[PDB]
Amino acid sequence: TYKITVRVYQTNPNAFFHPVEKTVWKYANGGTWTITDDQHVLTMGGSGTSGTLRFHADNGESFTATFGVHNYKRWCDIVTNLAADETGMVINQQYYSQKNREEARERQLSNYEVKNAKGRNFEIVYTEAEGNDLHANLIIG
Amino acid sequence: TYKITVRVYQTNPNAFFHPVEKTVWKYANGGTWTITDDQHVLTMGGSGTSGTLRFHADNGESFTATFGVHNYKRWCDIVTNLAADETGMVINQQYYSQKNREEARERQLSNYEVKNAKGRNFEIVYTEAEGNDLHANLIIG
Repeated sequence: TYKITVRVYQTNPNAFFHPVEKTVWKYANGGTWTITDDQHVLTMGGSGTSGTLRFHADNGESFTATFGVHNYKRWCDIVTNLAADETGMVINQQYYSQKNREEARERQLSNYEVKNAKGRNFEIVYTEAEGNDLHANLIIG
Repeated sequence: TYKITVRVYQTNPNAFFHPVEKTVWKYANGGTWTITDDQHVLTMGGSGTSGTLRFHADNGESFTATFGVHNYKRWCDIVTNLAADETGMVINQQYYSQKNREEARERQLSNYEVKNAKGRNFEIVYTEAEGNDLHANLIIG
């Protein structure tokens, strides 16, 4: 199995985000999201699956942060500017069907950042980026 | 908008279930799961969508509990005996594609129960069963 432990850092008091959805894709015997010590922990049955956290702020901003393992290496991606019909489960499945999302997954990124239309930055960085016990920060700007 | 507030009752010390996935279907402008006072609260943009909670016990048992609104009336359904590739996001989408699941949604039930293969009962009962502020108990046997 693979585990990814996520710590969320909110750095900007002009908004407050909280998780509103946590999904697990069906490959590699699936997996589970849990919480330990305020950390989001994704356990997966093997390489080749992922899980998505969707976050929402009361000002309307939202994004997905997806974490997984592709070909035995971690990957991540962030999607911002979500439409109301782009729920977390929609986004999570797209990584295994929609070519641009497949390509983002297959890049096996251990670090990625992107801005939304309002100019807020979002970053995922794996601080332990090797092996089966992976650790990442999700940093909201 | 519609809100469904879920209280989980565990009655049998031979197992301990905990939530491992929470999904929101894409219709009706989607929605959000949050937690308040240990209750799982699903807010939806309108009638016509739903969300799924998946629970797992360390003895291997697992199930989904899905809650939604169909033509302004609440509905619910439970699926047990989950295979590893039947994650919550898989099950949630089936209510809009797979005949037996669609029919369960269309029943617009205020209460539903089913047993798994090991004989454990699972029940949903809406204790506030009309209008836009809905409340349900999920009772695990």
